[PDB]
Amino acid sequence: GSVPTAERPAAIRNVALVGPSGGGKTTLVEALLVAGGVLTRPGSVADGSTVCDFDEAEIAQQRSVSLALASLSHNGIKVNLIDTPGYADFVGELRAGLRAADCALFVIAANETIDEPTKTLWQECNEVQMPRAVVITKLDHPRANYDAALTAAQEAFGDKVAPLYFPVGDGESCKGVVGLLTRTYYDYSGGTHTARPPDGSHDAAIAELRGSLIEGVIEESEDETLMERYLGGEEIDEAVLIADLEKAVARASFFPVIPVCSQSGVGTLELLDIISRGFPAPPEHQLPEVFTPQGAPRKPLSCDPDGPLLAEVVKTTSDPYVGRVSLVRVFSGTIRPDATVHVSGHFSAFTDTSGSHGAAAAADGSTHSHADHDEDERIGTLSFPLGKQQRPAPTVVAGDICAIGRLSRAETGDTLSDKTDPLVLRPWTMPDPLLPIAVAPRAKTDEDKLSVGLQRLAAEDPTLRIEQNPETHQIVLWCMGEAHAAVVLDALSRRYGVSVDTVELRVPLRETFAGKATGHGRHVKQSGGHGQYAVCDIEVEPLPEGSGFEFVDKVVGGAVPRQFIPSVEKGVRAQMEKGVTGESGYPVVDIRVTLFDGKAHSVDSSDFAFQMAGALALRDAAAATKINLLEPVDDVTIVVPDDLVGTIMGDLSGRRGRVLGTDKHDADRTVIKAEIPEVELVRYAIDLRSMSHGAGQFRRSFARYEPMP
Amino acid sequence: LIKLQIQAGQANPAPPVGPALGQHGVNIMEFCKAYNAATESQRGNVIPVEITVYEDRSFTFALKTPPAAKLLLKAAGVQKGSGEPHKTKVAKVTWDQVREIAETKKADLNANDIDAAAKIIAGTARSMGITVE
Ligand SMILES: Nc1nc2c(ncn2[C@@H]2O[C@H](COP(=O)(O)OP(=O)(O)NP(=O)(O)O)[C@@H](O)[C@H]2O)c(=O)[nH]1
Repeated sequence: GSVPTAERPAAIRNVALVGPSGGGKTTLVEALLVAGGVLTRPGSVADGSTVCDFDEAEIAQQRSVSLALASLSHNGIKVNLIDTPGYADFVGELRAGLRAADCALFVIAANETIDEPTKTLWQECNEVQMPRAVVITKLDHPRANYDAALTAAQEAFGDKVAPLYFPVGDGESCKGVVGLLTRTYYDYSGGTHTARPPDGSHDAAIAELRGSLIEGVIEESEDETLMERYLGGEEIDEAVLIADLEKAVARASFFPVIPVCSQSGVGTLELLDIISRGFPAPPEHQLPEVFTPQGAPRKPLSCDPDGPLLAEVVKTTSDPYVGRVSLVRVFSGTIRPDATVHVSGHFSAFTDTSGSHGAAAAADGSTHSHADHDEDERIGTLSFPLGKQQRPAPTVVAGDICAIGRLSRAETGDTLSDKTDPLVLRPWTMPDPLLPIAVAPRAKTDEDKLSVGLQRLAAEDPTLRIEQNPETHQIVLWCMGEAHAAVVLDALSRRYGVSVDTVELRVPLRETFAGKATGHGRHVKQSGGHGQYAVCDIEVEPLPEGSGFEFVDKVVGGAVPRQFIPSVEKGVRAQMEKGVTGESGYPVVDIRVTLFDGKAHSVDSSDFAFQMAGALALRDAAAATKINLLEPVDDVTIVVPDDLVGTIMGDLSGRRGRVLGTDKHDADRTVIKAEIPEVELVRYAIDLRSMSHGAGQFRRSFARYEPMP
Repeated sequence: LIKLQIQAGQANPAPPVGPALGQHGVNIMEFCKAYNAATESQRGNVIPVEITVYEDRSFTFALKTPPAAKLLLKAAGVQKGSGEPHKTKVAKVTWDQVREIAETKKADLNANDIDAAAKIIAGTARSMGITVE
């Protein structure tokens, strides 16, 4: 159909659809687009004809793995649908979609109840005070009980959840719904949407539903006399109730329930009407706090095309022919083609908190550690995403989302604004991946481009963390889970031509002397030039942890020439650095070396010879005693339900974990604080999601180093 | 229908009571504030508290007398009990403190007379390896 174009931010809606993995979100989006006229017939995820599930990975996994955007205009109101994956491994994409949205939509099926991942998704949506609306789908399923799921929703997320539309079906294929506020029964039995008054088969239940909905809304209505009036017998006007419901939903105070038949197309039209009326506008939505480049807080801009230019890229995609396709979320100002705009790369200062080992701020890619970058780029032709097709856009007003190609250095999450007024929207919450994945490149040609490919990968996916080990010299990919790790590996192996092989993550270790010992170092070599002769008799004794390297001089009579003692010290330091345990010795710290005697030659004494003699003496002293191996430990804070406390505690008991305390996270979850050695945490996430029906959520942070038990 | 031992002036510890009271259908904040007020009125010793629950999630807390273990420990002047009772003796207790604790336990126990409670406290100190004189 026609390209949905909006000229005022009020007429634009940006709602992110969320839910469980495979909740039929893609089918719902296809049905809505067909109802919008863009698509002639509804696509099917199984057939792969859907607009949303167009990427290779989505069809390969037969489930949403990456988020997509669709644009629709209905009743003169444009809606920017944001379908997001429903699996925990892709939580960061869902959060990014939430940030770029002014509302949250939950697509759930009546035949299955609310799972714990859906509850955590509701919590995540709640902790931005986002408005949430409940959409029941898959009503064609035989086991689809709208009443049971509705109840569960009403009981779980407080009394603020009350249904808004009452379906009337046969229990197999819902033929239509009853409008509770409008007292109108919508019918689709003949294949046409017909709105007619209910015949009275549900009139008592309908009246009950209106009463409950009115009492719930009217409380949230500012008119406290409305409650009296309704309880006094006065019939509150339908338009007034509608407006009060719209305001309350814009206040993120109510969570209505609307049943939808994605397959049959039942309820799509009313659903679009509810999106266009009851949903908050970006002007109504509490726009995110906009910050100045230098960290000084700035007053948030009103959502208007005439205001100061303010936009934000929220997705980065790589295409072999088109190039980078960056989706830009605009909040204030107007974007016009060929204009030069300022690219604020997250200004990492706002994202430098925590980050564990990787200290991830934005776009990682250690050669690009932190983003914090500023650059002004001239944009090309504005476009809107329609699958792989890009509908050209004349101008981009505030409050809308657009796709821009050929962007050289634009990245996901970057704040776009006028170059004269650089701005910085508050960045989204980035989940920290805690599944390290060490890999090894197949060739140095791949390795050289590995930095560029990983930088671009983190530009596309801000949730992936990449850390290159400085001690073990291993490149390690931190991922959310099995699916996310697979996606990270595949995209690196294809989009950038970097052939890598996953290798074992090496946990850094430290070495120190376990006792006092002495070493005799001799370096005699008779080559074709000057002979070499240097002997050092050093004494190494243990030091308290963190004492570092101390040198004590006890040379008597100057047997070691005093010009070569610093060479002995340098050799000792180098030998500590190179390790003292075999061919794979870890750095030696917190030791003291006491050179008390030695031998030298009048002609064959050299600084290098004394360096070698000191290194060999240190090696002999290390071989003259035991060496302490120090392994690191990371504190782990876990949120798990109280019913599984014992299983996780016993699992940590088999994982040598030291329990620190069990803190009540809430009425049903307990925060568990414990420090676990990093070796035990290599596969902790996968086993935990097992030990928890996925409910297992934890964070880790390096604590200190301890010797191996 | 549970019973725990908790510090007088402290409320909401995570290991001992939190999850213990969470799965018994007991509101925790009201219990903590009332118990804190009562044990600040007492202000002297850590106390055992018995929780009785009803079908309407109503909770009733019963505060007993200070434990014989803690009372004997504070009356004898020591902090921790003997690791080898009846072999290593760490403290000495006279009959006056024994009779004070006996009156307290008479307020607590089913003993008909003070002497029975005194004998009970003497046995408690025997489990503590503390001489009663
Ligand atoms: N009965 C029924 N099945 C549906 C419906 N929509 C999708 N399905 C089925 O559910 C599976 C995919 O659903 P869904 O998870 O929503 O697909 P997705 O959108 O790609 N994943 P996600 O929901 O996480 O975004 C397929 O087997 C598909 O046939 C629906 O409306 N009714």
